[PDB]
Amino acid sequence: GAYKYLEELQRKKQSDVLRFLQRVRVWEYRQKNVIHRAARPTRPDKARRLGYKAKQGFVIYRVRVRRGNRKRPVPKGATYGKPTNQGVNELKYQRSLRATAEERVGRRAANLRVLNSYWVNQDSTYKYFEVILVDPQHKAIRRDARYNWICDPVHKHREARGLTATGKKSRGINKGHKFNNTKAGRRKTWKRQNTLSLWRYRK
Amino acid sequence: EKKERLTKEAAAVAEGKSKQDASPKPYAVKYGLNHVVALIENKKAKLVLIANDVDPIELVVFLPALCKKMGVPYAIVKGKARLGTLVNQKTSAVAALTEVRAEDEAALAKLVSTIDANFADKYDEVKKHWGGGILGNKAQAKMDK
Amino acid sequence: KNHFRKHWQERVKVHFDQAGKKVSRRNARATRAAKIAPRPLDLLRPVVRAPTVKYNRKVRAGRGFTLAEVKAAGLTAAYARTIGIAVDHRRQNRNQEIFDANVQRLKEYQSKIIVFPRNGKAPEAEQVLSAAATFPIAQPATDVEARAVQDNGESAFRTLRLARSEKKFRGIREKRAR
Amino acid sequence: VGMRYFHKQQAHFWKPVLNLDKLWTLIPEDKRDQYLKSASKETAPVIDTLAAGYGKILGKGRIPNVPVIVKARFVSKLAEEKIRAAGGVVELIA
Amino acid sequence: VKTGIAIGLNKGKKVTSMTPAPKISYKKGAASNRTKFVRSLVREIAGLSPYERRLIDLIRNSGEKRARKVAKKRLGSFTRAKAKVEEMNNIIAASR
RNA sequence: UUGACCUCAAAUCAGGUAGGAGUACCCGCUGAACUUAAGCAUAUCAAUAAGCGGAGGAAAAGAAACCAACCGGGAUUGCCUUAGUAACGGCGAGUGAAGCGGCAAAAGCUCAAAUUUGAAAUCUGGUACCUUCGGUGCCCGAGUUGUAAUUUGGAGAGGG
RNA sequence: GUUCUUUGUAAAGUGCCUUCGAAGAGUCGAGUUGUUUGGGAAUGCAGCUCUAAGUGGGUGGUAAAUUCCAUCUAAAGCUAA
RNA sequence: UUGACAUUGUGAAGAGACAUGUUUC
RNA sequence: GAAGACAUGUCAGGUGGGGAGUUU
Repeated sequence: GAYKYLEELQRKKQSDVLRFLQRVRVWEYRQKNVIHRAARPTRPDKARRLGYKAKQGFVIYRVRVRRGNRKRPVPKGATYGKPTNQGVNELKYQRSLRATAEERVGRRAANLRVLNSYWVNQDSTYKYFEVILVDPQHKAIRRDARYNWICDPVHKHREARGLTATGKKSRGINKGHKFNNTKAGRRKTWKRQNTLSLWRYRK
Repeated sequence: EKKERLTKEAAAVAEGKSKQDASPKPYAVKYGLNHVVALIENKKAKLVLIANDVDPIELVVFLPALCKKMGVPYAIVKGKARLGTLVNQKTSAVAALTEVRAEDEAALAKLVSTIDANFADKYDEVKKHWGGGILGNKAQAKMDK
Repeated sequence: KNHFRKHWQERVKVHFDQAGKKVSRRNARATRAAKIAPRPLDLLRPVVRAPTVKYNRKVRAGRGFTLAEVKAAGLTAAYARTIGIAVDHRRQNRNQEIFDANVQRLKEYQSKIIVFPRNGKAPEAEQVLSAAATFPIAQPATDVEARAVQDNGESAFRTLRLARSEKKFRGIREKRAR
Repeated sequence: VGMRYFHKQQAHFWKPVLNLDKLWTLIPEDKRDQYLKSASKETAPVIDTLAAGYGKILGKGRIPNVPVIVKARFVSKLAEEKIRAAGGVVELIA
Repeated sequence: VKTGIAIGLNKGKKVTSMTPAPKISYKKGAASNRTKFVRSLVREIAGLSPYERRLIDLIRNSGEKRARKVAKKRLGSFTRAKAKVEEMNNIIAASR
């Protein structure tokens, strides 16, 4: 069908066809509020492969989030410490903007569970993302074995705990030797490796 | 109509010892976007209709070019709802004919011939010029002087 | 060299529950056996040869039989899982000896198990709490105890030196050839 | 000081050495005496040193004049000569 | 075939390599008829991006070496720069 | 002139959900200094103290764009071991795990990507009944900008 | 175990021939900066810039070019011990 | 405080360079 | 109405006891 025409065409972001659409849509979103609900997904191909289904219980939200470094929350940048810690402007905000947007939309959509999100536009001062959310209160979702799993309370505020696709990437949750410090939790790994095991019969 | 048709088929099968072929072969306009696209590339569809008011234009930008590549009659029709009302849906954004009775073949052929001269011929030339060269009334009046 | 320049006291863990954990594990095993009364509490595992030549000499148990091994054994992977045979799709088979040993193990396991009909009327089971115990892993015999002595005067040490030398200059030899 | 070795896994350097003095001790005691008495090339005992976890055979003692079929991954220059003098053959395995 | 010794170019134990069946996952790279047609259609619809236009102009006016260097500077990966230059040259040749 | 489609509003509309407390354990963000190097800024303290957000009896992770270079290993997690080693460090104070091996326990899998097109076959909600953690008949609505069945690479699919 | 139905004339599996095999994009990756790790000519994470192809892509603990080789298939998701 | 990178679109002439419509001031 | 591809996130150069750490 149109799956591959949509997917491949979206990849040609530098094409003149997509450039005009992006220029129009960034302005259109700028004329709107920071956070607002999108009636239908603007990228059905991207949302569809992310688990979105065109039925009651799925909501699409649009959010605008600023970009750039994060200024330290101290007066006049004075960290009051060693010189190495005095750096303020270069702080990099180790959480991706996508995760922040997902958290913000979840806070505004606390009754909905953040499932995933995809990039839709960018701006010099702001970045735009589209978030797919699922309502656990709807009987259709609860009665669907393919999505009722999210109804469990263990999935509450998935974006807040970094359980989303973007959140896991920021946490470095991946197999292999390259992710040893974060293969199974950075803090958990640090605590485990720093524990002094002492059995009844000392070895 | 579907309820009555299903009841008639069930009766004809259970008591009429039929083989589900009693019902006549149906004729209807194919309208699914994915269904229409899949029908194309097989050269089974005879006519294709395209709605120009699709807000996510990317969904239908490729369809005219794909139809031209496959050489299928395609037409851009104003209003997606009009297609929906024609197909008992709120909106469809697309409509295409696959099977047509012999009685309407002549009218279908004439319509296809007209559409080809309307859109297919202009495809080779519309691709090489840019629109949107319009300005506001105040700006136009000020610059004209 | 001691790493104690941190707040290690807050992370000290003493395994007082070693006996308690052992009792819980024994109790948990018995509880599952009661739940798993008809079955042997575990899935039969294949014969596997280890990497890391330091250990390749020793045969080891694998995660599960390969799809090819299950097919050769005369059943299906889906049926094998319900019968109690571990299946591992990731493991490839590139050794005739290991594949044949696994096939023989599967055939023996199938011939030694009794499957009660799904229509009830199942007789007494008298389960065995360990399937691996009934099919212990046996190291294949590398060679017989004694053999007739034969020699060729090749100076096996000389062969090793020649092999070591050849690998070093092969790259330079190929360049010198042109 | 010396050349560095990133990710120097120890599996590469597993080369446990076996002295010829302890080579004859690998045979079980139940048959060691019999083999020492039945020393011949017809039924010389086979000592798979790899099964015992010994990588390279090294010569330190003087094994008796008994033909022994020794299989090992590596052997020293003197070890093979001494084994051949004793009447054995140094086989190679991997 | 392993030599059967602990050293050499083919060190290792001699075994009857069964040569297991090819894993399908290796076939992900292999293209498909539908994907090829869709990619060609999308390429003709979109045309050439500004960087692709600059690359083809540089290829035409100053040779491939400078174009390859520019592609490496843009795409970063030198290995992908070769493929980019090759496809740009194919597009250029398609005109004639 | 009338009826539709799309967006956006109002509802003390009918049916729902969210705040907060607790917070020993977990998942993230943020985040110092004392001290140490007999001074001290790299560095150590520490990816810790404090602060912030998010749930449960466990949480996370989880079925490899992994480890190995082997006669191959085969979800994830934990213990012993690797190992106080590579390696890092005004190579100083000091920091420092992983592959193999033994054991604890074992479970698999499913979404997009196919035209069902001789049949949107899907589902929320309202109503009457009933054997009421729901089912049946009927009626609106969601849905073709894709709701049903099949397939998830181990494979898998159209035909004979 | 017992009792009320025959569930369905519906679903699933295996054998051979044949044509296919779609598999995730502001993502992978590169430059710079910040932080971090034992990770060392840059282990992981993040801001800015550029921005990819499908017999392709990732990894193969020393940077770079050339040519092979070994294993998986990321940018989607659930799951007790 | 200054330089560079995206926000930066669409228009003539002079300066040129290519191709058979593109790039620079 | 004025203005306009100029003003207006990331690096780099300059100034910076206005502020922080340390030495004497």
